[PDB]
Amino acid sequence: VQLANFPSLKGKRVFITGGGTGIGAAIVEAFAQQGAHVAFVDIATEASEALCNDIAAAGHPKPLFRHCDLRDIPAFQATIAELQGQLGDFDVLVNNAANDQRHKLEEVTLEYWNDRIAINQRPSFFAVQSVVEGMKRRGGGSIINFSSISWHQSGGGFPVYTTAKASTLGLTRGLARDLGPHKIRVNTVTPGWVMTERQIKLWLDEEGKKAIARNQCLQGDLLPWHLARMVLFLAADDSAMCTAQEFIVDAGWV
Amino acid sequence: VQLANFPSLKGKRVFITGGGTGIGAAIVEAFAQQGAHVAFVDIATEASEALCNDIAAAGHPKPLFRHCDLRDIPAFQATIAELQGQLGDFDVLVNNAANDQRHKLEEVTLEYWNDRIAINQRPSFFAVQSVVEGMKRRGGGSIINFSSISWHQSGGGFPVYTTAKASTLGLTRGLARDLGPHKIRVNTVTPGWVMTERQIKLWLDEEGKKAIARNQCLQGDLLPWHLARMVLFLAADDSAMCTAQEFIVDAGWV
Amino acid sequence: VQLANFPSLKGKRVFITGGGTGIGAAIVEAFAQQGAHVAFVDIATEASEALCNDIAAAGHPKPLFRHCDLRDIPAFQATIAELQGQLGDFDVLVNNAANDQRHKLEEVTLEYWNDRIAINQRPSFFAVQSVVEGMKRRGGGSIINFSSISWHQSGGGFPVYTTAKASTLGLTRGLARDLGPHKIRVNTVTPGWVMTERQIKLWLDEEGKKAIARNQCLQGDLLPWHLARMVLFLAADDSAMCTAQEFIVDAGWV
Amino acid sequence: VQLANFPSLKGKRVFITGGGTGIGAAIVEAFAQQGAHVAFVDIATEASEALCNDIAAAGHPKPLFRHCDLRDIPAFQATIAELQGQLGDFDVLVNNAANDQRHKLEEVTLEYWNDRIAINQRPSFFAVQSVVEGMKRRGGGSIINFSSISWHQSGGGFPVYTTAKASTLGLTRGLARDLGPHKIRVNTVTPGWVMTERQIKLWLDEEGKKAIARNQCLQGDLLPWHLARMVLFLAADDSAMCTAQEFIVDAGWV
Ligand SMILES: NC(=O)c1ccc[n+]([C@@H]2O[C@H](COP(=O)([O-])OP(=O)(O)OC[C@H]3O[C@@H](n4cnc5c(N)ncnc54)[C@H](O)[C@@H]3O)[C@@H](O)[C@H]2O)c1
Ligand SMILES: NC(=O)c1ccc[n+]([C@@H]2O[C@H](COP(=O)([O-])OP(=O)(O)OC[C@H]3O[C@@H](n4cnc5c(N)ncnc54)[C@H](O)[C@@H]3O)[C@@H](O)[C@H]2O)c1
Ligand SMILES: NC(=O)c1ccc[n+]([C@@H]2O[C@H](COP(=O)([O-])OP(=O)(O)OC[C@H]3O[C@@H](n4cnc5c(N)ncnc54)[C@H](O)[C@@H]3O)[C@@H](O)[C@H]2O)c1
Ligand SMILES: NC(=O)c1ccc[n+]([C@@H]2O[C@H](COP(=O)([O-])OP(=O)(O)OC[C@H]3O[C@@H](n4cnc5c(N)ncnc54)[C@H](O)[C@@H]3O)[C@@H](O)[C@H]2O)c1
Repeated sequence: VQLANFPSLKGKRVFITGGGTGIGAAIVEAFAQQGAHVAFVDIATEASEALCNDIAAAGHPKPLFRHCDLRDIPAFQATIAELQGQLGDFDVLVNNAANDQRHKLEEVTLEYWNDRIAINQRPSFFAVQSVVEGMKRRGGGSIINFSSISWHQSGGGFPVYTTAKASTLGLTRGLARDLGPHKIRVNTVTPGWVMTERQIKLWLDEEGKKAIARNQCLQGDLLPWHLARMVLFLAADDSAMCTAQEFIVDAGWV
Repeated sequence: VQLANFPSLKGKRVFITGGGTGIGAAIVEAFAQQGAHVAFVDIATEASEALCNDIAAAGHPKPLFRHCDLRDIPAFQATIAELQGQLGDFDVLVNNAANDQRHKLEEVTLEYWNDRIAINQRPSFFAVQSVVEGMKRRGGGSIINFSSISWHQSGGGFPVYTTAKASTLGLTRGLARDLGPHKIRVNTVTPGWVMTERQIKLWLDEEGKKAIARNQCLQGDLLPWHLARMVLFLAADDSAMCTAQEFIVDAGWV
Repeated sequence: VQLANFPSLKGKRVFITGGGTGIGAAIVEAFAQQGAHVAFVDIATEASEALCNDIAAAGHPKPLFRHCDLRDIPAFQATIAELQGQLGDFDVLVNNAANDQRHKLEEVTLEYWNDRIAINQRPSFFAVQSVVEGMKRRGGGSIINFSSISWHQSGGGFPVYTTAKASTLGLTRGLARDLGPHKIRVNTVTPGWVMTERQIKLWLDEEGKKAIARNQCLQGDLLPWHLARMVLFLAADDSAMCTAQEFIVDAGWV
Repeated sequence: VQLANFPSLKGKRVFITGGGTGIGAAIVEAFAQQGAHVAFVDIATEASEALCNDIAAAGHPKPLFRHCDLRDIPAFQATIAELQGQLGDFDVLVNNAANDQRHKLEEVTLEYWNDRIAINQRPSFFAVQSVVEGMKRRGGGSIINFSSISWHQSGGGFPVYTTAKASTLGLTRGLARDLGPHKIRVNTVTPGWVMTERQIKLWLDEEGKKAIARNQCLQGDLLPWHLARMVLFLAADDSAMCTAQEFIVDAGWV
């Protein structure tokens, strides 16, 4: 396949949450292949360091990895500030990190609910807070926040996850209004059922394969690279007047 | 005006969050006028006790008020269990309580963000957890969760509020799937700009009046009673096959 | 099983398209049970006459039936004017009629496309045109336009039908703005897969029964009366500040 | 100002309706700049011939223009077949043509309604019918159908136009399901208020300039080229698993 080049992304400073594995890793790789200067946080140290080495080996700018638990807001904001000290002000923020662990209403404790929101919802807000003054100094920027088809499909088996994934649309739309005067675009990206290693290992069974075939309009695997292309579009000059909106990349499910 | 009677609501046990003032108080009154046995929590003791006395004086079943800060999940769940001991299992849950205090991205602390979610998002989940076993014993039930046009309009000036208000759609839709086998309906109600005393006192100015007139299709005040009628419909047998959906009562704004 | 009474509907003048069978017949019955004065058009003469006699035998105001092919706009507008001569100005319009005949892209002729639009889309516009001056004289009114979950599902096998069913949202929303100054409300009602006799006999098989069970959150038949209750609500004073919006009655499918 | 290159578009055969002026002309230019072989229809002969000469003078493959009134389905389908004879099977279809003439409910005749639908709705269906067998032979393709924020805004003053613009979503979603097995993607593109020459000269006044400033989150003109970039993305291999969805390019209005 012959994929796009976005000359406007060369030299841009890009910060990604959860960039070590899964969709995050495809977004890190896609931006580095455009010549962007990427930084990302993850807790998966071995996979993250290997990804950075592989991208450099392929001829692209080595992404800057920092180990950071996104549940620790002070450590996360300190990490973003330290990376801004290395790369300069960020142009692009990608709020990708999540965790889709299943859970039942009747078993969720206060502590578990809090932890689900600390992983899936809170980091996005503090990431925006950490990058906006630099984006104003750079004359604008683009923020991409990840939702999920899970809440669109009324998906069962993880109601705190659906809650957090729907919340992304309110974060996007409130911020689009607040930040638009500074030429900062804020959009939602909503994947379908993406065949990452995690999805194949934990959640995909024969019944899940039959649900994909019934519900997708296009047959075949939705893959991390499909999502990465939409994020590159939304970060590039090509999308300069897109804001507040939801971009669904789902092979026709919802 | 000559408003509906819903014979199916007579004798039903109804729990409402934030029922002492504003839209909550109109929902308490509307259910009591149908002959339902209402219970509600609020922190506004004087207004809440006065509301209960006024409804009894008007000839209806006296609602049971309990003072409870919804930020304290253990106290809130204990309160629901104590009220179930008085009225029996609940048939209807209305997740109404919120707080729309304005705030700027750049000024939000970790503690403030946590408190916004503790008021606007977390109580709804634990309210559902507290009532579902009783609704199964009653052979079904109806859960009504409040969103807001704020996130639909990309409203500025309160991004944690828009985040929490969008999150309601994911709580509704994940739970509709999980609880539907038990004949428990779960729907979202989304008010427009409702002229409560709070809205008139804090947020309404000449510019806000001009925004209402430009954006509403129907001129005039959207009022608490308009929202109460939609909640009664969604709790009554008349709506027995509505679930997962959003009901917007907004005079045509969004 | 104890359904609502809407005192505001007693004596109201109600016009319904396609009121002789299916969901339309349930709407005609539901309005007559509230004491409204109903008129409706259909091509199904024997079923329509039988329904009017059954309603009269149940003790309600006998609906006025007129045979009319909605494809004939002049005849249809003349029929509405003649019924306005009998009942007075209409308060409520329900645009219900449709025909969901399946068809394949590659087989649709120009004449077939035009006929599909003549049945499914064009009548609604001219129904509104015919009732609006009377609604202005009555001091307002309520218009209910039927969509379908078909377009929300990306339903295959009838692309001109999905086209016409999505078009309802644009009719509703353009007219909500144009008619709101006259206190005329305009809303969309979107049924799920309603077990009318026609749906069961034309389109239902064992696979369809499995699709209903997988996709509905609430098990059991979505029935004409469920849709009728939503239309009563939207026509009654209880919904006086609902306009422009979509009300989905689908047991949680979409 | 350094816009993307999509190598997958070089040599692709692209058919555009209404490609002579406005957004259509920007789409024609953008595809030709990528090295695609473009054909388009319009009624604006002098503007269309000029555009083809300007594109040729810029060094790109010269688009093929044919004069055709899209209201004449047989003539339109014959024109597509003749252009397929010149370029080969089409890979990409862009259903862009429309006409937003204002009109009032009370003044619309049967003939005017039919003409509005003949211009704004019917051509898209027959364009798909004319290109699909070639797209199957090419092993897939991409269809882009234009909606409008007008229906999302509940825009007044043109109810047949809002009807036709909402109808696009049902055309897109029914066909995404029917054509997905052939690897044909079908998506909706929904512009905001795009500052074409026609919009500025017909519809813009000082009030409209204030409405744009209040409603857009990003200040400044939404331009034809912004829409063109979204259409390129949806036609390129980068969007190979996008189907059934709406892509809104509106500077944050709706
Ligand atoms: N994969 C899908 O099918 C799918 C579907 C819809 C939505 N999404 C969304 O796409 C985005 C990416 O999804 P994914 O499937 O790649 O997820 P994933 O769980 O596979 O990967 C998330 C990444 O974030 C990291 N991460 C998790 N918790 C962390 C923490 N506390 N601190 C730091 N890093 C942490 C993980 O280590 C991992 O590298 C998410 O927002 C997800 O909700 C994915
Ligand atoms: N009023 C509007 O214009 C509007 C618009 C859209 C959405 N809504 C939604 O409608 C619902 C009700 O809104 P409202 O305008 O009546 O709100 P409000 O702020 O006027 O009333 C909320 C009620 O909840 C109570 N409450 C707040 N914090 C509490 C806490 N910690 N513990 C216990 N009780 C607490 C308050 O005392 C009050 O009685 C909310 O979900 C709101 O987001 C309202
Ligand atoms: N039944 C469902 O599952 C379902 C699903 C979603 C949407 N809907 C919508 O609900 C509405 C009612 O659906 P239904 O299932 O009762 O439809 P139906 O086809 O069973 O009944 C439509 C009625 O309109 C009449 N009608 C059809 N063509 C006519 C014409 N040319 N002139 C006059 N009358 C004519 C029919 O005779 C019939 O009584 C429609 O708008 C439909 O699109 C229904
Ligand atoms: N411009 C906007 O603000 C805006 C807003 C939202 C949606 N849109 C949509 O974007 C698309 C393009 O809009 P636009 O503003 O460039 O429209 P436009 O009216 O300026 O241009 C449409 C083009 O189609 C051609 N056309 C019209 N009727 C024709 C016919 N009978 N036969 C052949 N060609 C015909 C015109 O000559 C013209 O070149 C449309 O689908 C429109 O509905 C535009």
